[PDB]
Amino acid sequence: LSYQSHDCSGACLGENPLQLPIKCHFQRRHAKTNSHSSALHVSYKTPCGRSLRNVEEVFRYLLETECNFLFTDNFSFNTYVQLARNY
Amino acid sequence: SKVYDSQGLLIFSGMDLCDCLDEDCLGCFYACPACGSTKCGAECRCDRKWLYEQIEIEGGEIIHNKHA
Ligand SMILES: [Zn+2]
Ligand SMILES: [Zn+2]
Ligand SMILES: [Zn+2]
Repeated sequence: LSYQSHDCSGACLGENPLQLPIKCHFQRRHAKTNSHSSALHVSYKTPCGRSLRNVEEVFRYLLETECNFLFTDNFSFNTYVQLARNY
Repeated sequence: SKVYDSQGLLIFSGMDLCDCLDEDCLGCFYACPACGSTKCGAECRCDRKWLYEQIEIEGGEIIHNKHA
């Protein structure tokens, strides 16, 4: 999901509600630090390649893309939630 | 010790790299709340003491840091 520099708009854009963004071509990404004791950070990548850090930025992205069909609980930033397994 | 300088450039090479680990990325994040950069992930790169070794796509590929 390569990114080309742009301002997001509408053109950028199920048994398990956690899988709905993945069906809409988002990715859920788990970043592993190189700290001796490793930390994980979850991010989402959008269909247009934007990276989202948190639910506030998900909200911003859904506002910019005029998306009425994804909601706060379609997303999780919890490093121990597996979308396939924790529903 | 620091991995990045006060501007979020790598100390080792001086390069300005996106935390998505695509070395060629322009910066795919919204402006970082701490420094404004579109290359900072969950934590600002400026003076940061770590980098991401890899990114795992859920259901997908592992992406490795090309520089480490
Ligand atoms: Zn977009
Ligand atoms: Zn990027
Ligand atoms: Zn920053």
